[PDB]
Amino acid sequence: VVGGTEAQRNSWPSQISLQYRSGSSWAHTCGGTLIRQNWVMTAAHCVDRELTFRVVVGEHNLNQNNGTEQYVGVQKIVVHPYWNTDDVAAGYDIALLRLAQSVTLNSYVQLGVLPRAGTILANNSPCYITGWGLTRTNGQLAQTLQQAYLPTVDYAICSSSSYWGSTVKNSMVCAGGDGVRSGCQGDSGGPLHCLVNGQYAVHGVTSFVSRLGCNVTRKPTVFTRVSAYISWINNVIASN
Ligand SMILES: [Ca+2]
Repeated sequence: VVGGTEAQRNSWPSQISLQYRSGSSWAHTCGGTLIRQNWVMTAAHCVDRELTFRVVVGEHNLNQNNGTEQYVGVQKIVVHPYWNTDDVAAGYDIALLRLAQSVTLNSYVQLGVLPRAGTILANNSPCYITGWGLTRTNGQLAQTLQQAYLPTVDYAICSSSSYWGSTVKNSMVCAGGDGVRSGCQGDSGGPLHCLVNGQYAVHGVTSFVSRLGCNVTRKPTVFTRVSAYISWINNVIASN
């Protein structure tokens, strides 16, 4: 997250860190959202490569033991069947990971609230992006979880020629673009928490930003719109 600030200790309890084994150690690669004790929601492009993954819940500082973490392996990976690694712009950037074991819910670990199917947010709706991603274009990962206010940009404005044009589809959500704050590499797969009726719900899964950079004016971070996949998500967790 570029232009963000350190989130309070475990203040976004559904946020997870997706990591892969690098020889004899582990490295953070993407974010994700705990939606069931044994299911995590993330981006399909985070799990396209055949590596060994593990999920860390209750995480805050990636480089030190905070005494709140739970480390668990990944048993099954279910990518949306229409996902195309070579066309992220085509959408369908979403995947569900069945964990090898159910984590224990507590003060630091809780389930993320999903929106009702078909829910679209009004322009400039209040949302926050969280993640351990790059704190600057071509920079380095954040050691502690970061957060940044990132209001939405409706489809009409976001799909116009002044912003993303036709690269963005209605199955996506745009947020940010103030040229200062945004998602960045490493935040992918993470949540976009939006305030709806007094409650924070995960309306997006971080998908992509501009090739030119992370924080680019009129180039909002683009997220997979969760509300468009509710039926898919339920069908997966009901038959797996
Ligand atoms: Ca830690």
